[PDB]
Amino acid sequence: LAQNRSTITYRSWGRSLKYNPVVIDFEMQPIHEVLRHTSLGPLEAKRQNLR
Amino acid sequence: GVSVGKCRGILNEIKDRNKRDTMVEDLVVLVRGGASEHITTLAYQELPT
Repeated sequence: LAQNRSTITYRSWGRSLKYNPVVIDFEMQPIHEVLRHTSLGPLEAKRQNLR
Repeated sequence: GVSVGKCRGILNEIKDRNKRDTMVEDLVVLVRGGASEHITTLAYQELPT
């Protein structure tokens, strides 16, 4: 479908997207921001060190 | 006898022509709503009908 230029391939393209959906875009946050939101509680020292 | 003839000629001509023209056309679609193969066929970027 990349080399293809007609709308006939659009049906199979949508079907492939149904079977195997790719990741188009996504928001992100630093890896040290998730350690604060853990069940382990306070991790300020390790969080600052990793930052 | 004395006789002397003087003749002088000069010619100049320049012609110039220039033409430029451009035409740009664009078309954008926006569809929201539909997950089945119907919207997949409708999502064809290639005729707004």
